[PDB]
Parts: sequence; C-alpha cells; structure tokens
Amino acid sequence: KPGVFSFLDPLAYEIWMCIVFAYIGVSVVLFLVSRFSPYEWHQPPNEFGIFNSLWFSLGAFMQQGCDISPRSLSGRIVGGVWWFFTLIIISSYTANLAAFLTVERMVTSALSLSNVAGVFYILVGGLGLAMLVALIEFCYKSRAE
Amino acid sequence: SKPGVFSFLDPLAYEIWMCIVFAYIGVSVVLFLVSRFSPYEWHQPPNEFGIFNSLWFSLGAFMQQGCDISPRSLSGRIVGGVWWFFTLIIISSYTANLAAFLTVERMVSALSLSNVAGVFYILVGGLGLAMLVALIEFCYKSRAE
Amino acid sequence: SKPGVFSFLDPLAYEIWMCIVFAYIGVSVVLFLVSRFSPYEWHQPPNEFGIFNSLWFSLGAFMQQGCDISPRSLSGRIVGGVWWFFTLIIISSYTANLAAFLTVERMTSALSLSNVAGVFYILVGGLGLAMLVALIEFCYKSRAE
Amino acid sequence: KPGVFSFLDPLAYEIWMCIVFAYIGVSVVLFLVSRFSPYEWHQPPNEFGIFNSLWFSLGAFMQQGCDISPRSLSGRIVGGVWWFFTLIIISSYTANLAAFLTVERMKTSALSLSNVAGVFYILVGGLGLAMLVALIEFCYKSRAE
Amino acid sequence: GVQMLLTIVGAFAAFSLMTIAVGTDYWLYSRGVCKTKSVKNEEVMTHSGLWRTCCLEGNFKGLCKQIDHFPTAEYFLRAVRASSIFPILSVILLFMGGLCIAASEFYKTRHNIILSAGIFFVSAGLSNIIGIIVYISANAGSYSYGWSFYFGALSFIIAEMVGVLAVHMFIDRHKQLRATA
Amino acid sequence: GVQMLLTIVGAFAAFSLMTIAVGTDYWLYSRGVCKKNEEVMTHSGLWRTCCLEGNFKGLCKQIDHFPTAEYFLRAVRASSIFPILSVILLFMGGLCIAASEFYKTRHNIILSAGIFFVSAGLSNIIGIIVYISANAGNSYSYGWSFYFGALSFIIAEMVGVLAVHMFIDRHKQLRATA
Amino acid sequence: GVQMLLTIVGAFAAFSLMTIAVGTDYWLYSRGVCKEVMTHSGLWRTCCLEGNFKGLCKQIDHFPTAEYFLRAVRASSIFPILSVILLFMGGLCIAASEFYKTRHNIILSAGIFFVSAGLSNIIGIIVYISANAGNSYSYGWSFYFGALSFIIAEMVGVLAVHMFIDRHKQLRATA
Amino acid sequence: GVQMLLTIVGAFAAFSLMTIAVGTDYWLYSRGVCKTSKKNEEVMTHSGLWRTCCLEGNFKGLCKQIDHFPTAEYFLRAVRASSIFPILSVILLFMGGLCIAASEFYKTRHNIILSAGIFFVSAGLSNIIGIIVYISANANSYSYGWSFYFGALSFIIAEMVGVLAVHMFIDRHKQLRATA
Ligand SMILES: CCCCCCCC/C=C/CCCCCCCC(=O)OC[C@H](O)CO
Ligand SMILES: CCCCCCCC/C=C\CCCCCCCC(=O)OC[C@H](O)CO
Ligand SMILES: CCCCCCCC/C=C\CCCCCCCC(=O)OC[C@H](O)CO
Ligand SMILES: CCCCCCCC/C=C\CCCCCCCC(=O)OC[C@H](O)CO
Ligand SMILES: *C(=O)CCCCCCCCCCCCCCC
Ligand SMILES: *C(=O)CCCCCCCCCCCCCCC
Repeated sequence: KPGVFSFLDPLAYEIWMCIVFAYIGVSVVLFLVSRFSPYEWHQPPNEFGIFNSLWFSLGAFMQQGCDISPRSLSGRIVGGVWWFFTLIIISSYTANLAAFLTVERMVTSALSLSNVAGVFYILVGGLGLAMLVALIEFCYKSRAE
Repeated sequence: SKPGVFSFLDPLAYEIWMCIVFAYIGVSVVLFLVSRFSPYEWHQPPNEFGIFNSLWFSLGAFMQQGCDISPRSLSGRIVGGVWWFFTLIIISSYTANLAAFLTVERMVSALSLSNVAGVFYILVGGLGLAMLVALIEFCYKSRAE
Repeated sequence: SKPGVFSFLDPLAYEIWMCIVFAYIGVSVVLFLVSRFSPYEWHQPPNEFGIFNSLWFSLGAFMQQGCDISPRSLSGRIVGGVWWFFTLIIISSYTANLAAFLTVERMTSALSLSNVAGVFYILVGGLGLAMLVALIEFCYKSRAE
Repeated sequence: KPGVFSFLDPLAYEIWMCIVFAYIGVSVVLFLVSRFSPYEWHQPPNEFGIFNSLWFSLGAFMQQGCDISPRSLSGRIVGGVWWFFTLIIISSYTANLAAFLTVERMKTSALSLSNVAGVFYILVGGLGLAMLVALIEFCYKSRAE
Repeated sequence: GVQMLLTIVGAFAAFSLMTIAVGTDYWLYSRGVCKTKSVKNEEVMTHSGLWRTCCLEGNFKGLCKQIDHFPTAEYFLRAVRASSIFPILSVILLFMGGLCIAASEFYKTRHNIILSAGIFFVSAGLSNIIGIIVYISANAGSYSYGWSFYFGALSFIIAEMVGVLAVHMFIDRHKQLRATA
Repeated sequence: GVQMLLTIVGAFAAFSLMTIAVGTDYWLYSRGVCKKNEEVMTHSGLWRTCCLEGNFKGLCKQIDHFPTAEYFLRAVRASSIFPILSVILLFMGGLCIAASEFYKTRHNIILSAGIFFVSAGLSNIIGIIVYISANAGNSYSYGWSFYFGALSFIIAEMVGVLAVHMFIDRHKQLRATA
Repeated sequence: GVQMLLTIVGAFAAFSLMTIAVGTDYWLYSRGVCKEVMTHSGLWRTCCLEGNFKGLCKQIDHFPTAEYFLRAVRASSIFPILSVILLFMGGLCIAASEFYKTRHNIILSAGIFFVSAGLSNIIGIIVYISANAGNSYSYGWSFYFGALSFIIAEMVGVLAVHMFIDRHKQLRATA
Repeated sequence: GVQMLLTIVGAFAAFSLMTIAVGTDYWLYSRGVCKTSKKNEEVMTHSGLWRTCCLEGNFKGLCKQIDHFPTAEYFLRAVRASSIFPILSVILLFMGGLCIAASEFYKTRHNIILSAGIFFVSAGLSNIIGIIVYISANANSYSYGWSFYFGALSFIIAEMVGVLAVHMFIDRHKQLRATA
C-alpha cells in the first residue's frame, strides 16, 4: 500500500519547497512592480494588490481560469516567466508520474483510491478550514454589531 | 479485442470516479455557503456565486475548460484553491495512468474510434438532453401566455 | 523509422479526427439553437451565443483556451459541460498515446523539426488565409466607399 | 549530471527556434489583420495593437491568459490556427518528456532540483529584469518632474 | 424570401443525399467474400454497404449478399447496427423537416411550424452522428470508405446548415413582431 | 412553509439512511472466512463480517482489526469515528431545525443547521474514503448499506443548501422591513 | 519623419541580409563529401572545408508524392528567393510612397509585402531544415542572416502598418 | 506607527536568521569524513557552507574544510564555493535595514522607504538562488538541518518585510495626494 501523500512522488522534496518559495517570490515581485510607482495612482492603476497577486500567481500555476491580467510591461514580464515556469513544471510532473506508473506496472492496473488518497484529505481539510475562516469573520462582525 | 463502450474511465478506479462526484457536490455547496451566508455583505447579492453558479464554477474548474468568474473573498478563494490543486493531480493522474496502459499493453510481446466511443454517445446524448430541457421551458413559458 | 509531414495526427485514428469535426459542427449548432431559439428571452440578443460566437466558443473549449463568452442558461451549460468532458478525454488521449508512440519503438531521441513540421505549414497557411480574408473584405469596403 | 538547461531536451533546438519565429509571426499578423482596416476605427476597433497581440500570442502558447480574444473573422483564423499549433506542440513536449524519463537516456527515481534547474534561474532572472524595467521607467518619470 | 429558398434547396439536398446513402452499397471497400457454402473462398475487393455486399472485382463481380450482423453490451450494439435505426431515423427526421417547411408556406400565421423544422433538421444531424459511430464501431469488431458513406457525412453538414438557417428564420419572424407591437 | 417541510423531511431521510448504514452489515460483498478454512461469500460491514452463502450461513464475527502513520489510519477506520460523527452532526442538524420553529427571532439557529448538515456531508466523504482505503491489504463489490451512506451524503448536502437559502430568506425579509 | 527613416534603413537591412544569405555558402557546417571531411554547405553549393584541397565549391545533388514536392521546393529554393522578391517589392512601395504622397494605400502594400516576406522566410527555414535532415552539424552565419532578416522584416512590417494607420488618423481628424 | 514597528522587528529577524545560517555548520546531515594508511570510514556528519563537522565517532567535533573544487559545471562549483548568493542576501538585508534606520532621520524623502522594499525583495531573490545552487551542486541519505531552515525561513521573513515596506511607500504618497 502506498503512502497517503504519494501523489507528491513524481517530484522531489526540494522541488516542492522551491515551488512554494518561487510562488511567494513571484507574487511579491508582481505586486511590487504594479503598485510601487506613485505616478500611476489616480484609485489604483490596476487590481494587482498583494492579496490579489497571490491569487493570480496561484491560479496561473494551477492552469486555471482568469479574473485579471497584467496590463503593464514590467508586470507582463513577471506573468510571462511565471507561465513558462508553470508549463515546464506541470509537464514534468505529469511526464514523470507516467514514468513511475509505467515502470511500476512492468515490474487491470486502474489507479486505486489508496494511490491518490491525500488529495482528498487535503480537499476536505481545506473545505473545513474555509468554513471555519468564514465563521470567524462572521462571528467577529456579528459581535461588533 | 473488444474495448468496452465506456473504456475511457479505466485510467481511474470506480471509487475514484465516485468520490470525485462527491467531492464536486461538496466543494460547490461549501463555496455557496461561505460566499452567501454573510448577512453583513449584501448591499443585491455581493458575488454571483449562488447555488447554480457555484456548480458551474466547480464543473469548469475540474474540466480545466472554464474561465468566467472567480472567488474574491478569503473563504471562497481557499475553497477554489484546494479544488484547483485537487483537479491538477486528478487530471494529471488520468493522463499519466492512461499513458501507462497505452504503453504497457503496446510493449507486450493509434487509438481507434471504438476506444473513445463511449464519450461520443455521452456528448451526443447530452446535446439531446439539453434540447429537451430548453424545449420544455419554452413550452411551459408559451402556455402561461 | 521515417517521419511524415502530417505525422502529428498519428495517435488519433482517421475516424476519431473525422468525428471530432462532426461533433464540433454539432455542439456549435445545438449551442446556438438553445440559447437563441426562445422568443421569450429577447428584450435584443439575450446573450452573445450567435451562430458565429458559438463556433468560436466550441473551438476555444477544445483548444483549452480562454472563455470570451460563457454560457449562463441551463441548456447552454449542459451543452458546455458535455463538450468540456469530451475535450478533456480526447485531449488526454492524444497526449497519452503520443507518449506511447515515442516510447517502445516498434518496427529515445529528441523530437526533430521533421516530426512537427506539418503543424508549422498549417500555421503559416492559416496566417496567409487570414490576411487574404482581411484584404478581400477591405477591398469590398473600399469600392463601396 | 543532468545539465542546467535540461528542460529543453524533449524538443530539438530547431523546434524551439522555430516556435520563437512563429510566435513573432503570429503576433505581427494578428496585429495587422486587426488594425489595418481604415473602415473600423469609429477609438480603435479593439485592443489588439502590437503590444497586446504579443501578449495574447504569448499567453495562448503557455495555455494561460484570459485577457482578450479576437472578435473578427480575420483575427479569429489567426487565433484558431495558433491554438491548434500550441496544442500539438505542448502535447509533444509533455509526451516526449515522459519518453525520456521512462527510458533512461544513458524502478524510477523522482525528479530532483538538478534536473529542473534552469527554469528557476530563468524565473529569478526574469523577476530581476522585471523590477529593473519598472525602476528605470519610474526613475525616468521621476527625472521628468 | 431568399433565405427560405436556400432552406428549401438545402432541405431537399440533405434528404436526397441521405436517402442515396442508406440505399446504396458503396460504404466500405473491404476485403471479404460474396457467396456462401458449396459442395475455398475468393477474398477479393468487396464494396460493402449497410444491407448488401457486392464483390467489386473477382469471378463473382456484382453478386450481393445479405450482411450477417449476428455471426450484454455487445448484443445491443449489433442490434442497433443491424437495424440501422439511426441512419434510417435521420431520413425520417429530414423528411418531417421538409413537411414542416412546406406547411409553413401555406400557414404563415403559425410561427412555431418553422422552429419545428429547425429542431427536426438539427436532431436529424445528431442521429446521423450516432449512425456513423455505430457503423464504424461495430464494423471494427485494410479498408477505405466510399462515396455512400461520404453522402451520409455530407448530409449531416447540409442538414446542420439548414438547421441554423431555419432557427434564424424563426427568430426573424419574431423580431418583426417585436418591432410592430 | 413548504420550504420548511422539505428541509424537515430531507433531514429525517438523511439521518435515517446514515444510521441504517452504520448499523447494518452489507457494505462490501467479499469472499473470506467468517469464523485454514474456506472462502465462502460474505457480506462484510463496519463492525462485523458475516458470511452469506456458506455452510455456517448467518454466523457473524467482529471484523478483525489491527492484524505511527499507519497506526493512525488503523484506529480511524476501526472506531468508525467519521461515519459515527456524521450521524451525530446530522442529528444535531435536526435539533436545530426543530428549534427555529420556537425561537424564531434568532435566525442564527437556521445557519447552524446549514453548517451542521454541510459539515456532516464532509465527514461522510472522509468516512467513505477511509473505508475504501483500509480495504487494500478480485470480488469486492459494494452493497446497499454502502450506498445508503453515499445516498445520505447527497440528501444531507441538499438539505444544507436548502437551509442556507432558508436562512438567507429570513435576512432578506428583515432587510425589507428596515 | 523619424519613423520613415527607420522603415527605409530597416528595409535595406532586411533585403541586404536575406540576399547575402541566399547567395552565400555557409548555411550548415556538416561532414560529408566535396567531390569525407567537414563541408560548409549552402543553398546551392557544398564547398569543401580543409583537407587535401580545402577549397572546392561542389554543387548539390538535391535530386539523388511527399518526397518529390519537398525536394522540388528545397532544390528550387523558391521560398527563400520569394522572400527576397517580396522584400524588394516592399522597398519600391516605400520609395513610391514618397513621390505619390496623396495615395496612402501604397504604404499598406509595403506592410503586407514585408509581413508576407517574413512568412515566406519561415517556410524557407522549415523546408531547409526538414529536407536537410534526410553527423554533428551546426548552423553558420549565413543561416542566421536569413533568420535575422525575418526578424528585421517583421519589425519593418509593423512599423509600416503604424505609418498607414497614422495617415488615416490625420485624415479622420482634419475631416 | 505600529506598521513601521513590525518592519523594523521583522527586518532584524530576517537579517539575524540569515547570518546564523551562513556562519553555522548544520546545513546537511550527511554521512562523510572529517579528516583529510589506505583506510577510511564514513560516519554521520552535519555539513555546512564551509566546514564538514563530524557529530559521531572518535572524530566527534573535528571540523574539516570542504574542497568544493576536488563550462556549466565549473560555474556551478565556483559559485557554490564562494557562497556569493547566500552572502549577498546578508549584504542586502543589512543594507535594507540601514534604509529603514535612515528614514527616521530624513522624513522628507519617500524614496528611502521604497529603497528598503527593493532591497528586501531582491534579498529574497538572492536567497532563492542560494538554496537552488546549494541543492544542485550537492547532487546514502540526507536530511537538511536547522541552519538550512533558518535560510529558508529568512527568505519568508524578508519577503513579508518587503511587501510591508512597499505598502509604507504607497501609503505615504497616498497622504500627499490628499494634501494636494
Ligand atoms: C470562426 C471560427 C474559425 C476557426 C478556424 C480554425 C481552423 C483550425 C484548423 C485546423 C486544421 C488542422 C488539421 C489539418 C488536417 C490536415 C490533414 C492532412 O493533411 O491529411 C494528410 C493525409 O492524411 C495524408 O496525406
Ligand atoms: C509582452 C511580451 C514580452 C514580455 C514577456 C516575455 C516573457 C518570456 C517568456 C518565456 C521565455 C523564458 C525562457 C527564455 C530563455 C530560454 C532559452 C535559454 O536561455 O536557453 C539557454 C540554453 O543554455 C541554450 O543552450
Ligand atoms: C488567497 C489565498 C490563496 C489560497 C490558499 C489556499 C491554497 C492551497 C493550495 C494547495 C494546498 C497544498 C497542500 C499540500 C500539503 C502536503 C502535505 C504534506 O505536507 O505532506 C508531507 C509528507 O507527508 C511528508 O512525508
Ligand atoms: C448545471 C450545470 C451542470 C452540468 C453537468 C454536465 C455533466 C456532464 C459531465 C460529464 C458526463 C459524465 C457522464 C457519465 C455517465 C456514466 C458513465 C457510465 O455509466 O459508466 C459505466 C460505469 O458507470 C463504470 O463502471
Ligand atoms: C412546445 O410547445 C413545443 C414547441 C416546439 C415544437 C417543436 C417540434 C417538436 C419537437 C421535436 C420532435 C422530436 C425530434 C427528434 C426525435 C428523436
Ligand atoms: C484592395 O483594396 C486592393 C488594393 C489595395 C492593396 C491591398 C493588397 C496589397 C498587397 C497585394 C499582395 C501582396 C503579395 C502577396 C503574395 C505574397
């Protein structure tokens, strides 16, 4: 039986720790360039604040939908390199995951739930955390009233 | 041999295909809950994340295809951010494990329409259901006037 | 071992490619129909799903690209949902089977330009056709002036 | 030891060079067919100048970017062919990479930071370049007051 | 006016094309036989359609046999493939689309007889996709499709184009009513 | 209200199904011993595995458990903490429903009901996942008790959205009066 | 204006570079026969590199239906030559744009010519590489001049379109 | 007000963490030698950026040097030996703190605060490169040590100070707009 969090095997511990560091760095460089200059504020020149920058850098990495898109030169450079980074990494994961599966299957074979059971705990755990965060916000404002 | 009509669901076990539906129905409801349970937010619904648009969002996020409206609060984003991670692994596990089947069974000592013929019936069947839903409404709206 | 111009179509059989075209022409028409057939929704186009935008949305969906217009009714969304599922399976099958075609050579090297050169021809051909379609119109407008 | 820039081995140097040449090409054509018409400017007919065309093309190749999409037959032919080109090429890189990993290019191991190392230098180098571009623009504007 | 003329011509074309496909035999240039048992076989090129199969070449050029479609989820496929319900239901739906189009030329007041035509044509096209897949899928478990199969494929395109055109006509009628009221 | 009736009926249904599941022994039709022996068909469950078509038809024996990270999962599956927890949360959801019909000025009770039902659904998912994952170490088919638990989840989640709407409607009415 | 000067200098650079490329002999440094050692081949001649002779610009045996069409193109080199023609025609237009100021529709013609010239050069590169891939080989200065010409031409094709746009903006402003 | 307080404390913490990291020797718990016959014996060691100090065996405490040099590969080794990037982050964080200190004295030049923001953000970027160049050059088990985590933690504490400083710049210029 495989480890609960065995879906993180097609990449090394040092690549996940570095992906998080690169994510944080990109989201703080994107914010910086967009909003540092005081010759663009009217209201803010764009919607790329610190909170939104994390969201757009997480969304970009997950190859998901849009809410905003950089419109400056400096900001677009950050976007471009981040998209290229994501491409390689996501391709590498899928490619190396298939390697793991194919070599393991040569030494039906439909992926059992035990193989991918940590993405479900994380999912329900995040849903649990999300509700809790919402209720903390609600309780705070409710008491203030 | 004779690949079964629904042989495109092989790359993942039955319990994964079941728990994905459960997780989808759960993420949508939790997204609906956090977004629209705050009496201290409506000034007229704050965000377009009702119960019917929270299922479209989740469906779009899983299928990859889909980019219309994204959460804008802290709670909603957490929900969408774990869902995005969930989708990534699951959609990279299908592809990777599908490749293993198509490689391992080839090494043994071009996909045909039959292999992917249970996804065409679903597509065409869905179009039929859609035309029945639309026409039903039309009829019910044309009778009342 | 010998490469062909249009050898990027090898994974999916001829019939699969043919039926994808038929399903694209079908989803698009059906999407148009539902959206715009009801005479109890216009007040002007209730949505942007004409006969031209529907074709673009279907093509977009399949190519895993952006969402200019997004379905909002119940019948449109059903059509969209099944189309997104079809696309997913089909695009995962191409990649999965291409990884097989590039391993276990039966009668590893870095893909050369000769393997993906038919695509470049189609790309340049499309650009040429687009410029023509744009200058034909231009001329037509010019004479009317 | 796996070279720093070992994320470019799937596709040949020519393919990489030709992608860049085709990217420039597509961008120029998408700008031309969209803005040359004297009978559409009422205020340009759309946001597809030479800068946004490059951004659209770049985003479309990376499988990200939901800023804008063409709204003209001439500009939608370019879009469609570019999306098709992208699909093939990105699938080719994700499939040929899995061939390299699965078949040792001399059990399986987990990709190490050494393997995907030039994608973090590019990213960090790009972030540096982005800030530099931003600061020089701000410095220039600050010397113009 | 002109839009209805295109629709009429296109309606007939798709119906005609599809009826010529379901009736002809030049669907699949296979490699089989044309005869049965006797008191060896002759594997020669055989243009085989839906119902009959004549040997293009060979000593028995022009002898058509009755395709034997029955030599859980596989029985159902055979039955559908054997009865060609989908390629025959497309012909039934395209014909009903023509009746609806013709009826709307004598009863102009009823605007809902034009929408019906559109749905019939669109649904006929969708039934001709299941026919294509069923055909190919069942035929699987060297060949070259012929002109009869391409008329069936071409019928779809023509029908779908008539389908959108009929929907456009329906909308146009109702737009006139929303401007004169 | 008609909406209130749906919630009440749906709440009871969810609770019923889930409790019937945890208590019955028809979760997984397998082929193993029930008392060196023979592998007759059996209908295992959560707390017991009772062979079905066998010489000792109707003999039921406590599921043999425990035969640090692996230790944690064993304890979670053995105690069925999650399946049981879902029942408890579903029960409390019903109590909240049967409390907004008396203290109908608070309206936070209905929101509690919603969260309880929605959180009882999430507990149910983890219970299913833990059950499917411990059955790792050929003829494993799922029975009606397993599908009653799964059916409860859907029924619970539907009550959850319904309750949130019921809560939202209360506040919308209060907003109009102001 | 400043834009016109660049459009002219750029056009010359593009045309000149590409003409040099088509005419030179240092496209791909290979290892083959020159009558087996290194041989800097080109588009029309494969000239020997070092050895008993060092200098012998032999001809290419381009011809030792998906392999006859490719060969025909590669051999005739239509596409590389076609780019040169289109770059030349774009230059005439710029020059004609001075004399016949009134006719603003000549500037756009130059833009299309330059843009289409780049697209012909793209097919050139692909056709060349694809057929020549029929040994450690490296691309010489001549090949990069061809590739650099494409870039310069595309840049002169956007600038021309801007100049055409600006013409019409002045027409729509004053009137 | 209190926003500046966090920045100062956070900037000091980031600086302090990184300096400890570089100077210490507990980066990589490997299994190697610590002594420059024809015999040998590999025992568990806690490597660092400069010295490989043994923590077990008869050589417990003997701190040997590391011959990083026993053209892509050369460049990697050259950078990894001098620790340019890890030390560069130290230099940048120290300079970024000077700017914040310089603020109180010169409260009429807003570019003092934005300078701190760029140094702190750029200090984080150097830290990323240092981690990568240490993990790539270094490549039978290993497990990074608290010293390596003080580096990683410094990056986070320096990126958070970076955004905080940039907000201070933004906020100050916003107050000027109001006065106008
Ligand atoms: C308004 C919306 C308009 C959207 C417009 C988008 C157009 C995209 C076209 C892609 C064609 C790609 C497929 C090309 C198939 C070529 C087949 C071929 O060459 O076949 C060779 C044969 O198999 C052996 O010789
Ligand atoms: C507005 C649009 C323009 C602005 C946004 C631009 C974003 C750039 C994106 C990706 C390129 C990243 C990779 C570039 C370098 C890859 C090739 C390379 O350096 O390869 C070296 C190798 O050693 C050779 O052998
Ligand atoms: C606007 C706010 C932004 C959105 C914020 C939420 C986004 C969450 C995304 C991904 C969660 C990934 C969780 C990964 C957990 C991995 C588990 C782990 O640490 O496993 C260690 C391993 O078991 C050792 O052996
Ligand atoms: C309002 C927005 C909601 C729109 C929602 C659109 C849903 C369409 C999505 C996917 C199709 C999935 C269909 C799956 C059909 C079942 C397949 C099947 O029966 O597989 C055999 C067996 O179950 C295996 O063992
Ligand atoms: C409600 O009042 C109905 C108005 C529209 C009627 C359209 C014609 C009937 C529906 C189509 C008939 C079925 C065709 C496909 C069958 C497989
Ligand atoms: C319509 O108004 C035509 C007159 C205006 C000129 C528009 C077309 C100019 C470009 C002609 C084609 C250039 C060469 C194409 C083949 C490479």
